[PDB]
Amino acid sequence: QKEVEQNSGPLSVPEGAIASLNCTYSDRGSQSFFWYRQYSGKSPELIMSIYSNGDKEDGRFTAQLNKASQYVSLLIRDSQPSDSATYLCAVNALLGNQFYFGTGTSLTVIPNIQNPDPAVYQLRDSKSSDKSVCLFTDFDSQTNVSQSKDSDVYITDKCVLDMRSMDFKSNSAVAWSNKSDFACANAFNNSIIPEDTFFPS
Amino acid sequence: ILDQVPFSV
Amino acid sequence: GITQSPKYLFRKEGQNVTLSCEQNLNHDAMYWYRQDPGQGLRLIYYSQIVNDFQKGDIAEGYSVSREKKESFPLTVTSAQKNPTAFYLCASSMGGTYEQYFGPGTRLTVTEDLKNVFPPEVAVFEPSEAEISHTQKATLVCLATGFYPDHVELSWWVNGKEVHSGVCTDPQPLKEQPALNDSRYALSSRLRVSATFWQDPRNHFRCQVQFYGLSENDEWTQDRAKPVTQIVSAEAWGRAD
Amino acid sequence: MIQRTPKIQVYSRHPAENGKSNFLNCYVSGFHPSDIEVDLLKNGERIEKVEHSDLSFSKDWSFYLLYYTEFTPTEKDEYACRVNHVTLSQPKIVKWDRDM
Amino acid sequence: GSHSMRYFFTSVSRPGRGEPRFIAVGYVDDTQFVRFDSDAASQRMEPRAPWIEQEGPEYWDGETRKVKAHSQTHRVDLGTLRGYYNQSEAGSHTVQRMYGCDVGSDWRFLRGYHQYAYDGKDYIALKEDLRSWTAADMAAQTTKHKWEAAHVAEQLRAYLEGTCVEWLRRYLENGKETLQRTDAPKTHMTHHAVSDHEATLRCWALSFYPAEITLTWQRDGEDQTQDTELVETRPAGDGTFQKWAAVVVPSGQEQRYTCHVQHEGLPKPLTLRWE
Repeated sequence: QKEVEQNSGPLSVPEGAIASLNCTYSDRGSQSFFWYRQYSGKSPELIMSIYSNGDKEDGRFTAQLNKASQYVSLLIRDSQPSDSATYLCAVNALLGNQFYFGTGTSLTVIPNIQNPDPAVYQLRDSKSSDKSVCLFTDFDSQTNVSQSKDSDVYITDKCVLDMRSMDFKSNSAVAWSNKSDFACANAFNNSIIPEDTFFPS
Repeated sequence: ILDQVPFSV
Repeated sequence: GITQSPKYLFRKEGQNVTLSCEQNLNHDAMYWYRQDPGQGLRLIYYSQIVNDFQKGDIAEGYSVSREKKESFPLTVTSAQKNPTAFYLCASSMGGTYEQYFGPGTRLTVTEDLKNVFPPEVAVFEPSEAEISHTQKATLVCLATGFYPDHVELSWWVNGKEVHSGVCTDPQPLKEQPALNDSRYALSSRLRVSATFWQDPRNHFRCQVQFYGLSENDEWTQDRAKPVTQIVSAEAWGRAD
Repeated sequence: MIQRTPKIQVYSRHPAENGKSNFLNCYVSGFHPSDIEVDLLKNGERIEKVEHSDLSFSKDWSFYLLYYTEFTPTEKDEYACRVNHVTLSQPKIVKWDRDM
Repeated sequence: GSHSMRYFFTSVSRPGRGEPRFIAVGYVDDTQFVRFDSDAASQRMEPRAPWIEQEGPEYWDGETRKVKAHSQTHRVDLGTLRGYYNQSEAGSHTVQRMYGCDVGSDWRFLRGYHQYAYDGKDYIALKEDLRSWTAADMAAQTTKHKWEAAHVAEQLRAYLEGTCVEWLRRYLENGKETLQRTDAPKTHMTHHAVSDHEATLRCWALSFYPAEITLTWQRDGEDQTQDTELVETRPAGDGTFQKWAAVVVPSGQEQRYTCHVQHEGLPKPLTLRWE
C-alpha cells in the first residue's frame, strides 16, 4: 500500500447530480486532510481543507472527514463541465513530519443531452480540398468510442462542446486517415454505433 | 508525538 | 507567490538541465515533484531549512541545492533514465502543512533534435448534410505531425478568441503509439449556427501555439528550424 | 520581567545510612529566569561529575531542576548545595540534614 | 483527569554570545520520555523512558525535525516580541510554551490547553473551548488577530482533541508496566526533641508515584493547621517522589497527633503515629 489510497479509475457522474470522491489513508499521526483539484496540463489547486470530524461546506462541494475509519470524502453538488478534472487527496503525517499525496481520481461529468440526432458527416479541407475527415457527432451519452486497430486510421475520444448561443450540448468525435480510400462508414465500425446514425451519400 | 511546527508571534 | 521557469523546456540528451523555482511566501519547506502523464505525483527532493535537503522517493539522477530560503533549483543530470516528465514545485509553512504548487515545467528530453517538428494545421469546413439536418455547422481543426506535444489550440472568430461552441481534445494522441519518438496529433471542433456559417463576412481561424526549440538553440539540419512558433489555418463563410 | 528566587532542597534519594551507596539530590524550583548555577559540595569542596535533569517549568512558568550525584554518607561528612541566581546577591548554601 | 501528556518548551536568548538556547521536554503523567537540548551533543530528540525507545527511526527523525522547527519559530519570536515593547537587543529574554491533553478513565479527550509566555508572564493562551484566545496585554492582541486570521485555533484543536489523545493511548499501552503503575507511599515517622517542652513530629512519605499526594495532621481526630510545616513534593530521582509534613507538639502528648496520607495507591488513607 501507499500512505494515501484512492480509486484512480475514471469516475463519471451525470451533469447536475452529486459526485462522490472517496479517499483512504494510513494513520501516521494524521490530523490535516486536503483536497487538490488539477486540470489537464495545469498545477494542483488547493480547494478544500478539513481538520475535524464531520462535514465542512464551502461553495458547491463539501468535505467529509471520519478519523475512526480512516477515510475522507468530497461531495460535489450540481456537477458542472468545469468540474471535469483529477482530484488529489492530501493527508499530513505528524509521524515523520511528512505530507502525502494520493494518485488522484479523474472526474469527467457527462452532459444529460436530450433529443440526440446521431450521424457521421464527412468534412473536406478548406484549402487543400483533397484531405477528408469524418465527424461522429450528436450522439447520446451512452455511446463510447474506441481507438482504431490500424496505424493509418486515427480516432479521438468524445468531446462535449457547449453552445451558449443555443442552450444545448453535443458530444462529437473525429476520425481521419491517409489511405486515400477512406470511408466515413468504415471509421467507427470498431465502436458501438447506436443503430440511429445517419450516413450521407 | 509532537504537534506541528507552531506559528510565530 | 511561487513561480517556475521555463513553462516549456526542450533539451538534448547528454547534458544537465536546471529547473528554477522561486518562492515568495516566506516558506521554509520546498518540494520537487514529477508527474508522468496519467499518473500521480512522485517526490524527488525536499528541503526543511535553508541549508538542508533530503532525498525523495526517486532521487536518482537529480541534484538539488538550497543556498537561500527563496530559491530551490532542481538540476536533473544525465544519469536520470527518463527525464521527460511534468515537474512541479511546491512550498509549505512546515513539513505537515498544506503545500502550494507553482505553475509547473514540462521538460522533454529526446535522443536527437531531428524528431522536433512544428504542427501542420488545417481547418475542415462543415458538410451540407449536417447543416440541412441539424441547422448547425461544425468546423474541425487538425494539428498533425508535431513533436513534442507542447501545443495550445484556440479558435478565433472575427479576430476575437471564442470559447463557446469549442471543444478540444484533452491531450493529443500519438500518430504511431508503438514508437517512442512518435509524432502527435490533436483535434478540435467549433460548432456555430448554420445561419452564422453561411455569412461570408465571418472569419474563422484555428490558431495553434507550438513550443519548440528556442532561437538560441543550435540547428545543423537543412530542414526548417522547429522554433517556438504559431501555425494556423483560415476559413471564411460560404452561403453555398 | 518576573524574577523569582529558587527554592532549594537538599536530600537523599533513599534513606541515608552510613556505609551504603546513595544519591545526593538538590532540587531547585520556583525560579526565573532559567540561568542558574548549582553545585554540590563535600566538606566545602565542589564535587565533579554532577548531572542535572532537563529544564522544565511549572504552571506559573517557574522552572525546576534536579541536581544529583552518587555518594556514600558517613557520620562526619558534611554535604551541602550551593545555588547562585540573579535574585541572590551572594551564593546561598543549604546544608544536608539526614532528617530533612 | 486520569492521564495526561504534556510538552514544555523554553527559549532563552543569549545576546552577544550565541543563538538562543532551546530546551524541550515531553511528559506522560509524571514521567519524562523525550527531551531536546540545543547545547547538547546529539542534536536529536533523545529518549528518556524505556518504552519510547521502541519507536522506529521515522519517529525520531520526525521528532528531531519538529523540535528544531520549534526552536526556529522561537528565534523569530524573541526578535518580534522585543519590537512589540520597544526593548533593546542587550537584554536577555525568555520565551516559554506548553501544550497537551487530558484524558478520562475511558482514555478519551477531556481537556486541552496551549499556553505561551514571555519573560515569565502569560502572553497568550487557548481557552478551554479550544476556539478562542486570551490575550494578556495590548501587544498580545496583535498575535491574537494574527492567529485568528490564520485559523490557528482550529488546527491546534485537531492536535489536542486528536493525535494528542490518540498517541497518549499508544504510550500508555506500550509502557503499561511503567505508566499505568501506582506506587503506594512508604511511610514512617521520626521524633526530634526541640526544647524541654516542645517536640516536632515528622511524617515521612517516600517512594510513591504519581506525585499527587496529600498529608494532613489531626489532633484528637480534628484537623490542625497551626504549628504545621508542609514542604513541596520532591522528585527522588529514580522516577518516584518524596514529601513530608511536620508538626511541633508539647512533650508528652504525641499520642494525640495523627498523620494522614492520601494517595492514589491507597483506597483508604493511611494513619501514622509515633507510638
